[PDB]
Amino acid sequence: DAVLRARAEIDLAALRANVRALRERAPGAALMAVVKADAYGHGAIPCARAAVAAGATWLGTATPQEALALRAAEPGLPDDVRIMCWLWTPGGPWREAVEARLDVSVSAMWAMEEVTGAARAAGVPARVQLKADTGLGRGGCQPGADWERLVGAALRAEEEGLLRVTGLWSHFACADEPGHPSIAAQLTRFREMTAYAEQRGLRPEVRHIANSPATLTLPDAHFDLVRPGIAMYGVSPSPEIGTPADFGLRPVMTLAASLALVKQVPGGHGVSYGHHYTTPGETTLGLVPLGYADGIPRHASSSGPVLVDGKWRTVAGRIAMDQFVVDLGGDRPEPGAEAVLFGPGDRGEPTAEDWAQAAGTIAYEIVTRIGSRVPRVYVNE
Amino acid sequence: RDADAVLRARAEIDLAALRANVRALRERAPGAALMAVVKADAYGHGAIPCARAAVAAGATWLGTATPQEALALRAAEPGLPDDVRIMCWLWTPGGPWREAVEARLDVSVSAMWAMEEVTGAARAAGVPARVQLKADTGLGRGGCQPGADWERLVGAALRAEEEGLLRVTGLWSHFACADEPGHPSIAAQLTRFREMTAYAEQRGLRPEVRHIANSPATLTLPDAHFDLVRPGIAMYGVSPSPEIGTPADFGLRPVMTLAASLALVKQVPGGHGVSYGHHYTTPGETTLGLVPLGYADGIPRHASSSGPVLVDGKWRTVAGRIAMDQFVVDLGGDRPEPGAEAVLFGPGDRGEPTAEDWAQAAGTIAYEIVTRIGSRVPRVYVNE
Ligand SMILES: *Cc1c(COP(=O)(O)O)cnc(C)c1O
Ligand SMILES: *Cc1c(COP(=O)(O)O)cnc(C)c1O
Ligand SMILES: [Cl-]
Ligand SMILES: [Cl-]
Repeated sequence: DAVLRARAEIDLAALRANVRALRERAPGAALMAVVKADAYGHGAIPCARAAVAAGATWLGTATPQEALALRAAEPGLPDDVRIMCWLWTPGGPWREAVEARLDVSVSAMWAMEEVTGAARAAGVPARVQLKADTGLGRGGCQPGADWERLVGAALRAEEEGLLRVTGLWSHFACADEPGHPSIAAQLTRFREMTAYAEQRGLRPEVRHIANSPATLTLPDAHFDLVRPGIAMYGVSPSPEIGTPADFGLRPVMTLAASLALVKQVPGGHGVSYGHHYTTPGETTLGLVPLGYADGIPRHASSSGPVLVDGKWRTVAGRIAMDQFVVDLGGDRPEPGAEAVLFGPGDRGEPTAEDWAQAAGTIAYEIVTRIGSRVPRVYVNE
Repeated sequence: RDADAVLRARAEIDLAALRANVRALRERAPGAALMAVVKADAYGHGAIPCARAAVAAGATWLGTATPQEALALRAAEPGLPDDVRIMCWLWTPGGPWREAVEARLDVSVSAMWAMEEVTGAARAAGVPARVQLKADTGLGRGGCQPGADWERLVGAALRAEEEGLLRVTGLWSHFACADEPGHPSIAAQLTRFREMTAYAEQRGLRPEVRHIANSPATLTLPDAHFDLVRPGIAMYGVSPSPEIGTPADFGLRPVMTLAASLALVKQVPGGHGVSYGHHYTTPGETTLGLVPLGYADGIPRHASSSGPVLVDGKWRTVAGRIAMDQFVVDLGGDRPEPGAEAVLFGPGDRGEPTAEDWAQAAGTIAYEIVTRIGSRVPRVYVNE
């Protein structure tokens, strides 16, 4: 019913194909299926099921709310599966997390005190992962005095039987630019900081630093576990890394819509807000009923590609809240016709990366921000 | 329980400001009814709550894009007044035209396929349709072109009225350049709206309302008001354009405040990079604040290195790239406690940035800033 306007087709078979492709590239490691941000706009639970089915033994989320929803899923995901969440703030539901058997990242002393406190109240121990700041400079614990202290506080919490440090981990800043100096720097600092913590008595199940581009291009970086997010959704972290086809990967999301309106307009007739496109001669206009409220970026005004009626069209002028227009040369498809904004590539459609370029951003943002008003349709469940 | 997800971040929706705005707007358009446009989840502010507030303060029409949005308004519990008019315009073939006619929605029709589908549905349902013909005055998006197409649509509508299947309750259009005051096209569209409406009345159509006015029109063009105004963005207290003015210039107060709690405050040496691609490196020794919102939450990635955030009493600006769930600010050397409030935007009166300030940092319009705040950011409603 709502699918008639537009839809995001989520091909869960492609997803499973990707997870397998990725388990091949990282043969000596477990794979985490990162399903944060509603599985990058693809649907958290469905994608998480598919990714376990195909060999993911860890799930990854940002917020603890996301991770708890995975654990509350009906039907249940395997209870034996590990679920990690990293984005915590003071007063967060640390108790509910320890009870639900989540792996929780800790990168700072306030969090260590809060998680330890919660393990006491709950009675059962915590699974904690220390985040090390290797150079990224976002979240993460800085080396030297802060790391010393956190490693130590973790060691005491292990003594007292309140938690076991199940991992040591970090994140790359520039892995998507292959052979950039910082990659090697962060990597040897990850080895120093991990070595230090093991040398002082911590015994983790897993070390991990690898995001998608790392996983694809740096076998040194794999360690016990990989976190290829975007690559699991079949999209390349960077055109410098390669196409999805280069790594045996197939895009999972196809974004399509039905033409609301096909109409003939004379020449010198403006199109959309600010009249930033006026028709060159007499022509036809197609109304695609998706706009920036649906996550069609407004930066892709005048540039965004759409396959309509067998040819690539491009957005004519500005993108509105709910709609945009394409110039159809003089072609006259029936209203209701399919307008495919992006997909895998094999039916002549543009890809998510093509929209990333039109909008001056990364493909990550294109898929993740597809609006909740666009219903998701799941195929090959 | 849900008082747990607010700790990371929240969008505070001040429904009293919204009611203040709907009144300010009814004042600017004294000879007209006001439609509260609550499309796109009330521009990211929450459709139903805002719709209630807007009715409370004098809106006698509600406006949506999709028929799904409008049907949800009609299904609201507790109910909105049954006497209130709800219009929806963004239709595609095979859409739920029957459910719309039954639910007593005003439906836009701008094309012959739709006229046939809506008429067909009125037959099946047995009760007549309320239809609004959309006229293409110059915008060139979804209306009916003048001349041969308008002639035909007006005529098909007239026949449908004869047969008792629908009554054309409105004739309407939309401005392309009203946000740029005195642009030539405004006057052009407006006189073509008068020609096309005159034509349809002259041929026997008798509408309840003519309307063309969006927010900027409503604020700057009393000629444009006609029977009804559709000020969307202005109702949420944000100015359609800095060229039109500030919200304060029109007695309007922004409804959404977007705030978050610092996840991390930490000291880093100089020459230490920040975020993806190392597009900010620290000038000397300094402090970094982690704000736990990213582009998945609708913090535009175009506002990398530029986005303003009030933290600890001073405006900070985004340090380098915005990630999926987080960004960093350079805090000089200040050391606020983690859990401290980071206000990204609001009304302006506590020293915060506004939605327009983010629009500029990201190279876009404020409309996009508020509308695309993610569903993973819980909304908190105050003064309901
Ligand atoms: C976002 C994220 C990932 C996956 O993202 P890619 O860049 O697609 O690999 C992995 N790990 C962490 C900690 C993240 O925050
Ligand atoms: C978007 C929209 C509006 C509101 O425009 P503002 O500039 O936000 O006031 C009004 N009417 C229709 C038909 C719309 O699509
Ligand atoms: Cl980090
Ligand atoms: Cl139009």
